[PDB]
Amino acid sequence: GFSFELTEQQKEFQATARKFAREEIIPVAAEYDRTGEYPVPLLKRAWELGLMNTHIPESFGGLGLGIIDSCLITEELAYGCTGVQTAIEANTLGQVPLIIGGNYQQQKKYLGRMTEEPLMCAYCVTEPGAGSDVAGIKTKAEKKGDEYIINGQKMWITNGGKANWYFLLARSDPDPKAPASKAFTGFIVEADTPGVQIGRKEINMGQRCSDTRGIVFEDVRVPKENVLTGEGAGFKIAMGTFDKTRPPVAAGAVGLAQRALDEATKYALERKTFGKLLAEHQGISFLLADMAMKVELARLSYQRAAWEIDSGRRNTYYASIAKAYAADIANQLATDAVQVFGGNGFNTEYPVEKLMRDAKIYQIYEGTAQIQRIIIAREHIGRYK
Amino acid sequence: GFSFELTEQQKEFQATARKFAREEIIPVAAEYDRTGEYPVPLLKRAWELGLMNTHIPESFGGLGLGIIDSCLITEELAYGCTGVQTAIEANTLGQVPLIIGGNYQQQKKYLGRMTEEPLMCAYCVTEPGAGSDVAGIKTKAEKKGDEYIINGQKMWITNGGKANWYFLLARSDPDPKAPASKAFTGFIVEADTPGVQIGRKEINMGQRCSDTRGIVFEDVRVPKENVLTGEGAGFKIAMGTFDKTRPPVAAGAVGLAQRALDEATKYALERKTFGKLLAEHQGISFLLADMAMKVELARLSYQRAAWEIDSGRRNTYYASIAKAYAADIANQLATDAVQVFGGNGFNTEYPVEKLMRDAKIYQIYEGTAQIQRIIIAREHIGRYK
Amino acid sequence: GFSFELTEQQKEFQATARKFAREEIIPVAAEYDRTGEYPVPLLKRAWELGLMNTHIPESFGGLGLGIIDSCLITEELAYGCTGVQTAIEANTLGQVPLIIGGNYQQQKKYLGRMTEEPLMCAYCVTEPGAGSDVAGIKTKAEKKGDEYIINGQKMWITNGGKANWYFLLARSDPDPKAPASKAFTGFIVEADTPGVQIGRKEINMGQRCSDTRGIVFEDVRVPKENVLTGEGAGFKIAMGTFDKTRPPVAAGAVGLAQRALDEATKYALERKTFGKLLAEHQGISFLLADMAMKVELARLSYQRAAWEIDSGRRNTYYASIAKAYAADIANQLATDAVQVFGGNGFNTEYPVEKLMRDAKIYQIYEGTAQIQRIIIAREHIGRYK
Amino acid sequence: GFSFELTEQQKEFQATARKFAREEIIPVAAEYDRTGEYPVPLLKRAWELGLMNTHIPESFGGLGLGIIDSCLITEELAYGCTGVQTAIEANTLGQVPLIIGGNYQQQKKYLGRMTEEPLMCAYCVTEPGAGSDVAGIKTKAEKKGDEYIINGQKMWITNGGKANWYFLLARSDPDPKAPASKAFTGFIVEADTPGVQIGRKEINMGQRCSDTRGIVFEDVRVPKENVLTGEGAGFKIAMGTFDKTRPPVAAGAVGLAQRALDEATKYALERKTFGKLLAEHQGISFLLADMAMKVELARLSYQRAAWEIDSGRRNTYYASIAKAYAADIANQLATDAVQVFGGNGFNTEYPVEKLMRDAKIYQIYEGTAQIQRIIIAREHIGRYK
Ligand SMILES: Cc1cc2nc3c(=O)[nH]c(=O)nc-3n(C[C@H](O)[C@H](O)[C@H](O)COP(=O)(O)OP(=O)(O)OC[C@H]3O[C@@H](n4cnc5c(N)ncnc54)[C@H](O)[C@@H]3O)c2cc1C
Ligand SMILES: Cc1cc2nc3c(=O)[nH]c(=O)nc-3n(C[C@H](O)[C@H](O)[C@H](O)COP(=O)(O)OP(=O)(O)OC[C@H]3O[C@@H](n4cnc5c(N)ncnc54)[C@H](O)[C@@H]3O)c2cc1C
Ligand SMILES: Cc1cc2nc3c(=O)[nH]c(=O)nc-3n(C[C@H](O)[C@H](O)[C@H](O)COP(=O)(O)OP(=O)(O)OC[C@H]3O[C@@H](n4cnc5c(N)ncnc54)[C@H](O)[C@@H]3O)c2cc1C
Ligand SMILES: Cc1cc2nc3c(=O)[nH]c(=O)nc-3n(C[C@H](O)[C@H](O)[C@H](O)COP(=O)(O)OP(=O)(O)OC[C@H]3O[C@@H](n4cnc5c(N)ncnc54)[C@H](O)[C@@H]3O)c2cc1C
Repeated sequence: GFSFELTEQQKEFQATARKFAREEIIPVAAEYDRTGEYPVPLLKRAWELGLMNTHIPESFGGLGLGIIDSCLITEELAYGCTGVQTAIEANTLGQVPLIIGGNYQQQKKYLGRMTEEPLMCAYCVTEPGAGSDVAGIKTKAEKKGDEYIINGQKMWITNGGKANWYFLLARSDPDPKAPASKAFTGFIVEADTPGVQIGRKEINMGQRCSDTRGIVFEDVRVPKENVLTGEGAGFKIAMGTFDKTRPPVAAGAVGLAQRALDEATKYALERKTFGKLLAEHQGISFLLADMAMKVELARLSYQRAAWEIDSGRRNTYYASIAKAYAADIANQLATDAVQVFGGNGFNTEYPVEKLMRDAKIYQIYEGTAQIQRIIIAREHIGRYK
Repeated sequence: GFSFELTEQQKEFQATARKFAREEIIPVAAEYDRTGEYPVPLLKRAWELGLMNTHIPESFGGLGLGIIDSCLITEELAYGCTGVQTAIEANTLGQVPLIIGGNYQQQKKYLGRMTEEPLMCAYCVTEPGAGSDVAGIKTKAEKKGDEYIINGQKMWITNGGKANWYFLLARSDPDPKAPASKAFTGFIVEADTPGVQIGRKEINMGQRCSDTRGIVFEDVRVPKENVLTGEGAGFKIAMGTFDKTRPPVAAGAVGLAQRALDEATKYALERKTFGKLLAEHQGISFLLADMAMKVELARLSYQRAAWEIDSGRRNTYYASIAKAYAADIANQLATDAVQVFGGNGFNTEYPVEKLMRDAKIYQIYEGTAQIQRIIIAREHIGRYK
Repeated sequence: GFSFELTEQQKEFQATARKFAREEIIPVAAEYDRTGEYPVPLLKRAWELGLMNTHIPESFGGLGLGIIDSCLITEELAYGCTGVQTAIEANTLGQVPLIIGGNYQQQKKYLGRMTEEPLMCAYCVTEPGAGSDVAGIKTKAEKKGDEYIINGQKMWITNGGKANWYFLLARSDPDPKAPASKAFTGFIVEADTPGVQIGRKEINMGQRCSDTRGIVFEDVRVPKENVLTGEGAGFKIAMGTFDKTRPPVAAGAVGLAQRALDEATKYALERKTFGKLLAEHQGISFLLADMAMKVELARLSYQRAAWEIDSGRRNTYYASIAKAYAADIANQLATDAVQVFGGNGFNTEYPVEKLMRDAKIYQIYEGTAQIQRIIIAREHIGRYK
Repeated sequence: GFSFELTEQQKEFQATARKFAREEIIPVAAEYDRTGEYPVPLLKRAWELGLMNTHIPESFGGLGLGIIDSCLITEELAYGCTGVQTAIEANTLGQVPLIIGGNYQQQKKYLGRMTEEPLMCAYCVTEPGAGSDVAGIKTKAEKKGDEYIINGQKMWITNGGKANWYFLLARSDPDPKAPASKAFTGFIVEADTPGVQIGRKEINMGQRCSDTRGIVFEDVRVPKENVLTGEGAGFKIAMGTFDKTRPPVAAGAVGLAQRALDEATKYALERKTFGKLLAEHQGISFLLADMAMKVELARLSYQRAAWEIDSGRRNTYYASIAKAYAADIANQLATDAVQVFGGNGFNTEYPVEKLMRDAKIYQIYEGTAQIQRIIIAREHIGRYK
């Protein structure tokens, strides 16, 4: 039957993650937002505490944690700073592909190292000309003997300048009329390969401590052994990846939303206007309630999507609903949080305007709001067949 | 660990409720909505199938089902018609108080005869002058020997003119300065008692086959033996009743919402405009997506609240979220379904306009939309103490 | 410069319309909703008072009022009952086409008679297979000498069974690849022409006193002299019509919205809960304010669209915005009105649930909500060219 | 009669403001937002072009423009940058009080020198302890001979560290039981007066080039000659100021919204995904439509409010609607513009993220979003009496 009870092991990860977020992230998060330095020390910690690369199988020195587990950890982390957290998350983004489409040699090689040093990796799909339209990418992969020559340009790559290796999706079928299901190939590319031209750190509105970059690939030679499953299987790998990664990204949005709520509640229970506490103005108490409603709903949705994949079933439909819902109410709570703070809310000396800046990517990265509806509509309708 | 998996026992109640709802209710729901006629045959049948009085403990010949089961069943019945379903629901509204505040003697007699015949019962609290403000009821109860004398009027009573007996909440402490927590008493009043004047059948916008009435109590004598826990324990019984009742009303709502979604989808996959199916217009596909999203979110909310109470914990916070959210989306979906149908949707020969009329009570009865935010806010703030 | 001041003449129409609506419609509107009788006596009055066929030029015994004028009158009428008002409005719907695409003989003939007796007319575009997609209609118009044989079926025709004559749009170019701009013809069809098979009165959710019917056309012979501008000019006539008619339909939605507000305010300033007036609960006062905000915005929008066409310029963009906005907030106010009324709001003895039933067609008829966005998007984008 | 036509004089101010805004502001607004630097050159230029201090009566060398003109101009400037524009706006905030409650002597000296040089002024009311609750300010004024002694602190003062003089609202009646209507006094305080301690430049989320500061008054001596109408007429002057000030702040909002709409449209007509322009995806076309709708609605609202005050009537109701609606849509549009841009939108090298940061104050400053509903509700109910 139904059960919304965490396991003992889960409660302990959660506690560990919560302590780290509230005692180590939070007190330093504000400064990193202002400076935009890579939160190296935070990451070195996360790793040591085992709150990084959680999906890596035990056979490669990993913890081999499930999707439910990661979601649980994520939410706690995100609560502190999604700038920091997204960096951690990007590691999982590049790992999953290898986990579901790599061989022992590949995994042992590239996943193994992650388990030894606090190294970082990244996930290169997006190009200047195509983000949402994956089948629209043009990074070319040309076979030349026992090597593949990669020529293309990637954009908005998280951990782009700090990564040891990249998952890279490239078009390997020059036939313009080739199906998406056969036109692409997934590769593992070591960042120190000649032809790899890492661009400047991009300056964005939010999650400013995160490393986001543009990377150019000029005659990058990749050993055939670096092909994940085989030529043409890149699209399958990419899609399969989302089932596992989408629920955790939703969780991160919930942690943000939860942060916003906590802060707004604290303040509403302190500040006075017209002789009453903010929380005593029915207008405000109603706002807070609607805020609370949404957090709980969003949390439920990722849980549902996570349990599903952990149960070994395609969770596309549920996963897409969570990401979509979590992303929208992270944005609504952020702006409502700034609102209860009044004048102080718009000021850089309070923790909420940052929340408002951060939350916005959730509606864009890893499947925009619109794309999510496309997917839900397809999965929904598909059921009437 | 998390689980969203139904038991094998749950799977068959669900199948029983689903077969009855779509093979018996559906085919006649429209004719009942038009006439307003009490659906005795369906109720009769519902009783035989064991889809009524579902919470009655086994000792009293009941099934002794939990809140989760109720919700499961409820949602299927609701799918068919909320007009019919609320009749069923009313019975449970009347029973819970007894089950949580009645002695063995009271339960055996009053719960026991529900199990023997297809009887109905009602819950009498609301008055012409007070609905939301429960602490504002005025139907007085005066202790006269080994009996109580009831004087008052009750309005908007489901199964009002069809009940064998009523749970009746009356003010037993004439001091207007008496704490709500001590001023009321719960009673089991038999409908045939001299002095009960059953009003006319009220004509409402929706749920038209449901019997809703005003009732007047003129020097109604009730044996002190019919007092639930004792004099002054009225409020506690009423408030405690919602913990178990809230989830199931929420399920009815996402039942009527599931109906809305289904119909809308079916039509969208049939109707053509501008040379394409409705579903093929991104504007519609997006609508359907949002609709889908909401149903799923609502479902999860009343599960979360149901599990909680079944776990033997006060679920007020969760139950409020669920009732509030499900009621809202039920209303948005019903209007969007009519929308997808265009001109046919506004027509009485199609199944969605009825849905639109029906869905509105969810935002009113069993704690209005506003009232819910009060509860939520109150419960949420509590957590910051 | 700017001016939001009515003229003396306008103030007087407005007063006349307001008195009629509040003193004659209102007190009888409830009964007509229940019975669904055609409000003949109300219409005979409207005519006599000159609140009907206001756009008919003076040369044909009309008042030759502008679009601003009609909007002003409409809003007042609608306030009383949109069931009644829509009947009046349907007259204008069938007249405009003749006004912008007919000749003297035609006008003098068909408009003239309207000015003599309290006759009714209608507007037949919609078919079972096409409403939104005007270019998708299939009512065929075949030239045979000095006559045209009409074979087709129309649906949802307002005044359908009470009309003296119909504006009828038919496809006159059998070439399936003919442009919409040349494939259709507009005709004037006397209702008593053999082949005209008027269907049953349709039963809809709202505006139930309105006559809505299905009409079949079997070998209906129409004199060539009944062609409005000429063969192929039907599409131009249809489109041109909207510029003039859309603002008045928006106005009618505002009158409904305004009615809802008035009623909700009255009640909120009467009813007490928790020791305070409903209007004293910040939660409610905020609801009412948002309600008021929307009415004023919607009123502004139709005014803008009306002034534009009266100024002799295509007002498509503004007109489409008004209809769209007015329609949505008529629906929001209706449901919010039922909400403040609580339990009584869902009851047939109060004036708001009807408002909720009526308001729904505004999002469907005369350009659905979605179609409106299509038009706005086209007109908006067009400006970036 | 209605008119939405600008005068020939209005057309040229509009052209002047439009040329300056998009040829001078736009090209440098981004660099000012990054640095936070006060845009003296633009202000200087704005003064020369006569787009500043626009309400100053001609007698004092001003233009003597109405509220409508202000709005017209405001909206164009705002389009360019609200950071720059609020600096301009602040001046007017400081001037109005003087213009409606000052004697000839006061006006000549203080308004007069604004016309001679490019000076700035500020409006000081808000305090660290009270912003929304004006009747809760505590900066005291003690009459000491033919002078007043000011003691208090003011927070969030636009042009705080750049003002020649301030309008300052202080409590002149120590009785805490004194009616708000009689407890305050308005003052013109020169910035160079011994005792004024100008705080640091506050760092906010948006409008970063705008000078916002906290100010402390320590035994500041103000000649009784600097008292506006008299002791106790403070509240009346402040409240009366919003009637004229509300509309223009609303215009700034629909200025920043117009910018959002333009950019979004431009990109949608350039970017391709799934083989089509963004604008060609009904999901986007619909978004743009809604965006368009809102800008137009907001525009009409502050026109309606502007006309009203120019007509010599209290516009509180209308001005509140406008400020409230425009502030909201400004926020929705800014987020939707970032949305249309995808990943580029979140990037600092594109013009919309800034818009998103900027737009938020509209829901806070000059009567929060909540405060506005209070005013509206109060004004609306008044009409039912
Ligand atoms: C901070 C940041 C970090 C990122 N990190 C990574 C990373 O680590 N790895 C990586 O590969 N990528 C990353 N991304 C990129 C991300 O995957 C894309 O930004 C996102 O998928 C959107 O694609 P786009 O930016 O090309 O927008 P576009 O695809 O150009 O879309 C523009 C807008 O149109 C909408 N749209 C597009 N097509 C349709 C359609 N058919 N119907 C309706 N609406 C449509 C979109 O929803 C969007 O709002 C990152 C982006 C950002 C901003
Ligand atoms: C950039 C900037 C520039 C400014 N410029 C000026 C200036 O030039 N001159 C000046 O005098 N002021 C200025 N202000 C201040 C501004 O007017 C106030 O911030 C605004 O009035 C809100 O007050 P507050 O900050 O005290 O928030 P609070 O009043 O503390 O309100 C906090 C929150 O509670 C809500 N709230 C408060 N009371 C109620 C209630 N009764 N019912 C319901 N909700 C309620 C508010 O809506 C808000 O959401 C500026 C502020 C900013 C940020
Ligand atoms: C009470 C009533 C009175 C009426 N009176 C008249 C009258 O007097 N004369 C007359 O000619 N007609 C009349 N109509 C009909 C009216 O014009 C149509 O009902 C309306 O245009 C909708 O068309 P439809 O009903 O065919 O719905 P459909 O066109 O089938 O559309 C179904 C749904 O899909 C949406 N949709 C369709 N195409 C698209 C698209 N390309 N993109 C996105 N969404 C889309 C629509 O918005 C709608 O919600 C009346 C209708 C009603 C209900
Ligand atoms: C079809 C139907 C069946 C019903 N069945 C039963 C039944 O079986 N047993 C039973 O006991 N009752 C029953 N009820 C009554 C129902 O529970 C009440 O209608 C509901 O509690 C609302 O109360 P009210 O009608 O008195 O509205 P009111 O309490 O008068 O409220 C009016 C409006 O003001 C709002 N409001 C009230 N107080 C506040 C506040 N403090 N702050 C903000 N907003 C506020 C409400 O949300 C509502 O919008 C039924 C009602 C209906 C319509």
